[PDB]
Amino acid sequence: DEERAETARLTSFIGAIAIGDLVKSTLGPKGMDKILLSSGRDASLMVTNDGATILKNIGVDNPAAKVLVDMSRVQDDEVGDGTTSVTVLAAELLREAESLIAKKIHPQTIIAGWREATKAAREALLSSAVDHGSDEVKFRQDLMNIAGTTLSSKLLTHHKDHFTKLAVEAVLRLKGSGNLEAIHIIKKLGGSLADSYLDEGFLLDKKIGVNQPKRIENAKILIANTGMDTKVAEIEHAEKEKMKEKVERILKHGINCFINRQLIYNYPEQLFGAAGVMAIEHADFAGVERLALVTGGEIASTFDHPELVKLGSCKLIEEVMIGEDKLIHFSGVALGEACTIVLRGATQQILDEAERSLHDALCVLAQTVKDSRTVYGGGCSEMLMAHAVTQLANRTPGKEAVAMESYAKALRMLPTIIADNAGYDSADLVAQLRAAHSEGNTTAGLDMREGTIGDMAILGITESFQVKRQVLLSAAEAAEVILRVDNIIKAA
Amino acid sequence: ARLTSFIGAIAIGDLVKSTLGPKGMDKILLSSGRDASLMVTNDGATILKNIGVDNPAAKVLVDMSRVQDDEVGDGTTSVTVLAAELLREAESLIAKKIHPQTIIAGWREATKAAREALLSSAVDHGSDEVKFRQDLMNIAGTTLSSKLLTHHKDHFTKLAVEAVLRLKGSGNLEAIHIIKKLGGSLADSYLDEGFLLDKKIGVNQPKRIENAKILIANTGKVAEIEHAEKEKMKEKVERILKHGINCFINRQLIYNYPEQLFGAAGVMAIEHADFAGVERLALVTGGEIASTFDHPELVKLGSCKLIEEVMIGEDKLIHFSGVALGEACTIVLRGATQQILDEAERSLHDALCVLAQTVKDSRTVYGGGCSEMLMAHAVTQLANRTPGKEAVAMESYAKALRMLPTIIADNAGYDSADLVAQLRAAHSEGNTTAGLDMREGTIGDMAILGITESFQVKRQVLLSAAEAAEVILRVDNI
Amino acid sequence: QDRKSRLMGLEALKSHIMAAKAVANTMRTSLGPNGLDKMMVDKDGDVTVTNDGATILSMMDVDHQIAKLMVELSKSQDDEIGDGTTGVVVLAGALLEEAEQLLDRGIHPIRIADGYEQAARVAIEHLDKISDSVLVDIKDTEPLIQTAKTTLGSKVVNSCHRQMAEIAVNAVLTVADMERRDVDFELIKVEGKVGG
Amino acid sequence: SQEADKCPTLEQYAMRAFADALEVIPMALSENSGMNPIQTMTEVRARQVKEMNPALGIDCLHKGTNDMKQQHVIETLIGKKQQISLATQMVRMILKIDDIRKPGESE
Amino acid sequence: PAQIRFSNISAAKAVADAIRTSLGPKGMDKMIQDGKGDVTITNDGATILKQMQVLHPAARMLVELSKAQDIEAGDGTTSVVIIAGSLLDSCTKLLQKGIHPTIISESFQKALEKGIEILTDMSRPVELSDRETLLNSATTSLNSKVVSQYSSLLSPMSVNAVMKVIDPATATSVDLRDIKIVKKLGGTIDDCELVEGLVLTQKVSNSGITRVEKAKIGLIQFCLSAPRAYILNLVKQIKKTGCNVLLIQKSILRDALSDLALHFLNKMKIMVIKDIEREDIEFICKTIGTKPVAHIDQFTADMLGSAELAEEVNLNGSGKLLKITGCASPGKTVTIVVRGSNKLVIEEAERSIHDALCVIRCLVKKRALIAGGGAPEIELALRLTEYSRTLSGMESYCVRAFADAMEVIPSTLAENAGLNPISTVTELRNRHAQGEKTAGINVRKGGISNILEELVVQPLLVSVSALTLATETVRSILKIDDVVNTR
Ligand SMILES: Nc1ncnc2c1ncn2[C@@H]1O[C@H](COP(=O)(O)OP(=O)(O)O)[C@@H](O)[C@H]1O
Ligand SMILES: Nc1ncnc2c1ncn2[C@@H]1O[C@H](COP(=O)(O)OP(=O)(O)O)[C@@H](O)[C@H]1O
Ligand SMILES: Nc1ncnc2c1ncn2[C@@H]1O[C@H](COP(=O)(O)OP(=O)(O)O)[C@@H](O)[C@H]1O
Ligand SMILES: Nc1ncnc2c1ncn2[C@@H]1O[C@H](COP(=O)(O)OP(=O)(O)O)[C@@H](O)[C@H]1O
Repeated sequence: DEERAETARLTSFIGAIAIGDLVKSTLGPKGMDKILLSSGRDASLMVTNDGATILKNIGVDNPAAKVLVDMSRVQDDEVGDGTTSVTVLAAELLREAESLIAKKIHPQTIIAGWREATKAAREALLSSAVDHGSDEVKFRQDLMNIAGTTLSSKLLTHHKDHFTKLAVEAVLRLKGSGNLEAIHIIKKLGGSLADSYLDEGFLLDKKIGVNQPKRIENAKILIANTGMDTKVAEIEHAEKEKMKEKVERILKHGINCFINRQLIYNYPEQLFGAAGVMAIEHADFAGVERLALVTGGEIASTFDHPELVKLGSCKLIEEVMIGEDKLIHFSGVALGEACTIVLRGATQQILDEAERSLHDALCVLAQTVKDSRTVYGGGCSEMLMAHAVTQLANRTPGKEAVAMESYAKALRMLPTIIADNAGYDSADLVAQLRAAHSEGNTTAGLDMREGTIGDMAILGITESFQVKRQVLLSAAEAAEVILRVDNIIKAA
Repeated sequence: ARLTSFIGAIAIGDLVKSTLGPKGMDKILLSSGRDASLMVTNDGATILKNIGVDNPAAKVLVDMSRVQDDEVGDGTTSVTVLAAELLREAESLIAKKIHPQTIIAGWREATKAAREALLSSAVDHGSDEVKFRQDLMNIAGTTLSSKLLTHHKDHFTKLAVEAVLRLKGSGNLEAIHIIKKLGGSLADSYLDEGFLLDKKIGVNQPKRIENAKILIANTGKVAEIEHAEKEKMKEKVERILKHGINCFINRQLIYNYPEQLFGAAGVMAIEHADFAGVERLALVTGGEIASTFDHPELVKLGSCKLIEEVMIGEDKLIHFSGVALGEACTIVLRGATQQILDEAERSLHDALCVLAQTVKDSRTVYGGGCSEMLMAHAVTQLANRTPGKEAVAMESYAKALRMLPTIIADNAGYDSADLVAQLRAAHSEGNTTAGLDMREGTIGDMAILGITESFQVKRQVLLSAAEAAEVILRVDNI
Repeated sequence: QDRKSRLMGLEALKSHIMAAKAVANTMRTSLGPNGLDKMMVDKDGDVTVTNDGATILSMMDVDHQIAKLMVELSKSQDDEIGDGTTGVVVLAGALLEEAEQLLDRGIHPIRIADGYEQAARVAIEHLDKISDSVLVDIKDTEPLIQTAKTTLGSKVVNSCHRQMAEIAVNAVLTVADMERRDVDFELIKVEGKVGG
Repeated sequence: SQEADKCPTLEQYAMRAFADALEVIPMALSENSGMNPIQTMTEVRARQVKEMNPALGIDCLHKGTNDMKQQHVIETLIGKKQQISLATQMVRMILKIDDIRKPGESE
Repeated sequence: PAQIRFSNISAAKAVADAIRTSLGPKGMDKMIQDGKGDVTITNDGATILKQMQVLHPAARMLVELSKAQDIEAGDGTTSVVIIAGSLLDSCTKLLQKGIHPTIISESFQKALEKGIEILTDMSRPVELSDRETLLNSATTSLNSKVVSQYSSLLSPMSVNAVMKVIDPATATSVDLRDIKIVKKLGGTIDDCELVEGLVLTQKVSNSGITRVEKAKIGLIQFCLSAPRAYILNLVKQIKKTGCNVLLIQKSILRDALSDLALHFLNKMKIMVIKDIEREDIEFICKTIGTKPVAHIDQFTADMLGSAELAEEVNLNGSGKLLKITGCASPGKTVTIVVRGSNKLVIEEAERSIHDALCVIRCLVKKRALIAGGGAPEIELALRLTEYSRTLSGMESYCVRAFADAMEVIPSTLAENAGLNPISTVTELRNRHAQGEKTAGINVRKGGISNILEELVVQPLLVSVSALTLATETVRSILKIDDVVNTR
C-alpha cells in the first residue's frame, strides 16, 4: 500500500471532502433525501432525510473518511443532533486546508492558527450565550422552540406539543440526576402521527391469558434460569424434581410479576399460572433497565443467592387490553420517571425515526437543564462565530491569519449550505446576513419559512448552547487530526 | 467567448507579472532566428510593445497599457498585473454563478471608495511649499529603480529642481533633450543646450556666428532645362545670400557644388537633422518650420541669439549655448551598449514626467505597497457594511489589491505569505505611515525610508486598471 | 460513409428553429440598458465593442439561409426606424423556440402561423387600448430633456447629457416642419472627429 | 391569455404559446439586470394583475419602484406596434417554409 | 445531484410510457418478451407493470404507486402512473429552467390541495344510501364483458351483503369485512348464495354424526407426530371439553390424523378438516373468537367456540359445505360463493366481484361521485390554471405546469378512441369552460358529448387517491438528490 509524499494526503483529503459533499445536501429543515442501497438481490429502496443514519449506513475505506465517520459516531452517541453539521463543517475546513496547501502553507501553521481560532469562537459563544428564564423562572416557549428545532423535517408536527409537555414535566420533576432511562418509545403500525399519549409500562401482557387477575399489587421480580417443568430419562426426571424443589424454596416469596428470559412453552406457562406467575421473554434491554431502576427488578442469571429478602420491590403492577392491541400500562411505580412515549404509526421507518428523534430531544433537554444558556439558531451562532474569528484574524499578523480567515469562511459556509437546500438564493441571503451581522448584532438571523432574513429571537427558534459548542470543538479537533497526516501508506 | 478572453488577459498579465518591483526577472525578446540573437530588458513596459498578441481582449488590454505608458509616468506593469488579478477574481466569481453586472456595480462602488481613501491620505511635498530637496531626491529615486545611473543622479535631480522655475511654464516637457554616444562610464552626464552636428565646409569656417534665422530647404534637349533649373537654383542661393542667416535646416540632400556656395554665403547646410532637434529649436529659440524658403524674405525668418560649434572629448560635442531661452537643458552621457540609449531615454523621460506632475500636483502618498493595502482596507471595510451579492465583488477587489504588492515581495525573492499578511494585520494600527522595504526584507515605517510615489500616477493607475477590467468583463461573446 | 442529404418538412422546421435559436439567444444578452455588449472583431484586421443589437447582427456573418433572411430584414427594419431590433429578434426567437413544442405536439405550422397572427392582432388592439400617451410634446423643450435619459442612461455621459439634449432639441426645432416631418440624407447630423 | 379562454382550438393553443413567448422580454431584461430571471417577472406579473396600472415593469436600474412613470421609461406606440407586427410576420413566414433545396447537390 | 435527477426522470417516464397506450376501454394490449419464454398477452396496466423488469429506483417507486392505488381503491392503476409520468416530463422543463426542486414540490403540494378541494366541492355527491346508483355504477363497470349477463346475479348479492352489515369502520364505511367468503369448484353460477357466519369448504368424510346444535369449536393445531406422550392427550381433552367440530392444522407434521387417532376420534365422530390457508386462519379465529393456540396444554374450557348449526350438507347437490351461524365476530371478507363448472366463470366472476366490492366500498368511504371520460382531468387542467393565474409568486409557473400535465388522460383516452387527440381535447376544454362539469368523451360511440348519454360515472375516491399518490411520489422523486450503493 506504498504511496507518495503528496498523493496520499491529496487522496485522503479528497475522500474526506467527498464524504462531506455526500451529506452536504441533507442539511437544514429542507434536506434533500437520499436513497440507501445494498443492491445485493432484493435491497430495500429506503430513503431518509437524516444524514446521521446515512453515516451509520455508509461503507467507506479511506482512513480519513474512517476518522470522520468515527467522529460522527461519537457526535451522534453523545448528543444525537448536529452530526451532519459537524461532518460538513469538517469537510469545509479540510477543503480550505487543501486550498491553503496549494499556496505552499505548512499544515502546522494552519493547525496553530485554527486552535486559537476555535478558542476565539468558543469564547464568543460563551459571551453571546443568553441564559433565558426557561430553566430559571420556568419559561415554556424556549422549551417549545428547542424541541421544535431538533424535531424538524419529521412527521410529528401535530402532537409535538405533547412531546414538549413531556419535556416540561421532565425539567420539572424527572430531573433527578439527568434522567436518560425515561426515554422509552414503543409504537405499532396502522393509524396516523396524531396518536401520542403518556405511558409507563411494557407492551406485553400475561402469557397465561385473561384468566390471571390483572391487578397485582406486590411484585417481587427477577430473572429466572431455566424453563419450568414437573440415562436421559432418569437425569431429566431428577433435574425436574431438583428444580421443583428450587421453586418451592423460592415460592414462599409470593411473587406476582417476574421476567423469564428463556423461552416458555405450554407446560411452564401452565405451571406459572398455577403459581400465579407471569413471564416475559427476551424483553428489551432498555425495558429491563427501567424495571431495575424505576421499579426495582434487577437482572440476574440464577436465583441461588436471593432466597428470603433479596428480591425487587414494586408498588403496583397491572396488565390490561386497550385498543384491540397489546396496550399494557404498568401503573403504580415507585417513582414515575420512565414516562414511556407510546405511538401508533403507519410504516416501520417510524419505529426508529421517532425513537431516535425523541432520544435527541431528551438529550438536548438534558443539555439545556445542565446549561440553561442557549444561542439563537438558524445560522445566527455560526455567523457570529465567523465574525469574531474574522476580527481576530484581521488583528493577528503572521501566516496563521490566512488559516484563520479560511476557518471563518468555512464557518460562514454552513448557513450557505442550509439556504441552498431550501432553494433560496444562498449567496444573496448569506451576504446580506453577514453584512447585517457585522453591525446588526446577533438579534438577527435566518428565517426559513419565507426565504428572508429576520430578527431571529422574535421567531424564537433557538438551539442549546452545549450542543453548538461541542459541535464546534469536535469539528475543529477532527479537522486538526486529519490535517496533521502528510504521507503514510494510507490508500490504494 | 468569455472564458477564452479571460484566460488570454490572465496570461498577458502573468507574462509581465515577474517584472514588478525593483527586483523583477529579466526576459528574452525572441523571434525567428534571423535577428533573434539576444535582447534582454528588466522593464515590463517595453515587453508589451514587443508582444505578439492574438486575443482581441488582450489587444485592448495592451492598448490600454500603451495609453498608460505614453500618459504620465510609468505604471504600466502595475496596471496590467492589477487588471489580471481583477479578471482572475472575476473568473472565480463567475464560477460561482454571479452575474457580471452585479460584479461591475460592486467594482465601481469599491473603486470610488478606494480613490477617496487615496485622496484622504495624500500629503503635500515641501519642494513646492518650503523648497525641500530630499522629497525630490526620493521621488526621482523611486521611479529610477532597477537602474544603475545612481552616480550622476545628482545631475538628474538638478535638472529636476531647475525645471520648476525656468524649464516649464505650466509643466512643459518638450524643452529637454537626451543624446549620448558609445564608450564611457557613469561619470559622463553633463549639461548641453543643443545637438551634436558639426560643420561640413572644412576647417576655415569660424566657430562663432552672428545671428541664426533657421528654416527648412525645399529642393536639392533636356540639358537646356537642367541648365535653366541650375540658374534658378543659383538665383535662389543668391537670394538666401542676402538673408544674412547663419543656421539653416537642410532637410533635402545637397551635394558639394551648392554646399560650398552655402558655406561662402554664411548659410550652414544642416544635412537632414533629426526633427527632434528642430522641434527643440522651434520652441526654445524660435525657429519655425515651413515647406519652402522662396516666399520668406524678411519677416517669415527664424529667431535665435547665438550658436557655436565646438569639439569636446574627441567627439563632435557641439554646444548650442546662448539661445533665447535657457530651458533647453540637454543631458549628454556616454553609454557603452545599444540598450543604454533606449534605457536612459525612457528612464529620464518617465522621471521628468513624474516630476512634472509632482510640480503640477504636489500631493503624494507613500509607495511600497502601503497605499495599496490602505485602499484594500478601505474597500474591505466598505464590503463588510453593505449587503447584497456585491460584497463578494468588493472583497475580490480587496484580494486583488492585496495581491498587488505580494508580487513585489516575490520578485525580491523574499517570502510573501507572512510579511504581506503582517503588513495587512498591522495596517489597521500600523497605518499608512507603514510600508514595505526590499532593502532589508521586513516591514518598517515607510515615511522614514522616504520612498514615496506621486499621487497623480497612482490614481491614474487605479482608475485605468478598474476601467479596463470593467470593459473586458462586460464582453461576453466574440 | 453513408451520409444522406434528404430534408423532410418537419425535420426542416426543426433545423430552421435551431438556426433561429442560434442567431437568437446569442444577442439576447444585449437586450436592456445594462445588457452585456458584444465585442465584434473583423475577420481580417478590425476589432470593436458595441451594444446595439442591430449593429452586432449586421456585422455578424451567418451561414444558414434562415439567419440571413432574418438579419437582412432586421437591417430593413433598422433602415425604417432603427429602434427595437433587439426586441424583434429576441421575440421572434422566443416564438420559434416555444412553438417547437407545439410542432412536437403535432400541430400543423399553418395553424400555428394563423393563430400567431390572431394573437398579434389581439396584442395590437390591447396595446392601443392601454396607451396613456401625452399629446403636448411639441413645445416640450424641458420634457424633451427627460425623454432621452433612457437612451443615454447606459453610460457616464450624463455629465454633459443635458448639453447634447439641448443640441438635439435645437436641431429638431431648426428643421421642424409640420407638413412632412422628415429628415433627408443631406440633412445628416453626422461627423466624427478624433480627439477631445 | 384571457383571449385564449373564448377561442377555437388551434388558435387557442397558438395564443397560449404567444403569451409565454411575449413573457420572454421581462425575463431577458431581468436576467441582463442580474436579478432572478423568473422570480421577478412572476412577481411583477402578479402585481400587474392585482393593480390595474399597466406601467408595472421590471426595474433593471435597481431604483425604487416598478412604475416607470417616475423613471421616464417611455416608448412610442408606432415603434412597439412595428416591432410586434414584424416579429409576428417573421414567425409566420418562417413557419410557412418547409424545405430548402440547393442546386449542386453532393449526395 | 442533477445528473441523477435526470436519470430518475428518464427512467420513470420510460416505465410510464410503456403502459401509456393501455388506458381506456379501447386500451391496446401488450406483448413483451422480456423473460424466459413469457407469452405476455393482456391490456391490464397493473399486471404489465408488475411483470415488467424493475432496475431503476424510479421504476420501483412507480410500481409502488400502481400497487398503492390498487390497494386503496382498485381503479385507475394506469391513470396514476400516466399522471406521474406527465408531471415528471412537465417538471423537467422547470428543472432546466433553474427552479430548485423544493419550490416545485411546494407548488405541487399547493396544487394538490387546490385540486382536491375543487374536485370535491362542485362534484355530484350522493346523499341517501341510494342503492340504485350503486347498482348503476356497478353495471357501468360489470357489463360489456363475459360477466355482463351475470351482473344481475352478482351485483345485487354484493349490495345485499353491504346492507346486511353497515360496518362502522373508517367513518361508518363498509370495509372488506362484511361476511366471510367461500368458494367451491363445480356447480353453476346460478348456485350463488349468501351465508351468515363461518363457512367451511374443506373436504370432510365422517360416517357418523357431526351435527349438534351446541357445536363447540376448538382449534388444536398440534397434530400427531412420529416419536403416546403427546398423541392421545388431545383426544382426552376433546372428550372432556365435548367439542364436535375441530379443524386440523398440519403445521406440525403431515400425519395429522393416523388410523389409530382417527378411530379414537371416530368414537365421537369429530369433524376433520385439513388444508386451511394461513391468511384465513386468523380470520377464522376471530370469527369463532377462539385463539390460534398450537398447544394442547393451553387448550382449556375458555377455548370452546360458539356456534348454533354445523352441517356437512351437500349444498347445490354436490357441494359439501359447513355453514356456521351465530359466532362471536364473523364477517371477514364479503361472501360470494363462486360456483361454476367452467373455468372462466370462476376466475372472471371473482375478478368482477372484487372490482364491484372495491367500487362499492369506494363510494361508501366518501359519498361524492364524478363523471369519468376525462371530465375531471380537463376540469383540473382548467381550474388549476385559473388558480395559478390568480396565485402570485414564482411557484405560479410550476402550478401551471402541473395543471397542463394533468391534460394527458383525456388526450390518451381520445387517441385510443381514434379521434384526433389535440383537436378533441381542446374542443372538450372549450366546451367545459363555456359549459358544464360533466363534459367528457364518448369513446365507444364515436364522438364527444356530455355524460348524460354516456353516464360512465366513477366514485370520487379513485381520482382523489390517484391524484394524491401521484403528487406525493413526484414530490419524493424530486426531493431525491443522490442514491448511494455499497451499504
Ligand atoms: N426553522 C428553522 N429556520 C432556520 N434554520 C433551521 C430551522 N430549524 C432548523 N434549522 C437548522 O437546522 C440545523 C440543525 O439540523 P441538523 O443538525 O442537520 O439535524 P441532524 O443533526 O438531525 O441532521 C441548525 O443548524 C439550524 O440552523
Ligand atoms: N526601492 C523601493 N522601495 C519600495 N517600493 C518600491 C521601490 N522601488 C519600486 N517600488 C514599488 O514598485 C512599484 C512599481 O514597480 P515597477 O512596475 O517595476 O515600476 P513602474 O511602475 O515604473 O513600471 C511601485 O508601486 C513602488 O511602490
Ligand atoms: N431604464 C429602463 N428601465 C426599464 N427598461 C428599459 C430601460 N431602458 C431601456 N429599457 C428596455 O430596453 C429595451 C431595448 O431598448 P432600446 O435600446 O431602445 O432598443 P434596442 O435594444 O433594440 O436598441 C426596451 O424594450 C426597453 O423596454
Ligand atoms: N365506457 C367508457 N366511456 C368513457 N370513458 C371510460 C369508459 N370506461 C372507462 N373510461 C375511463 O377510462 C379510465 C380507465 O381506467 P383504467 O386506468 O384503465 O383502470 P384499470 O387500470 O383498472 O383498467 C377510467 O378512468 C374511466 O374514466
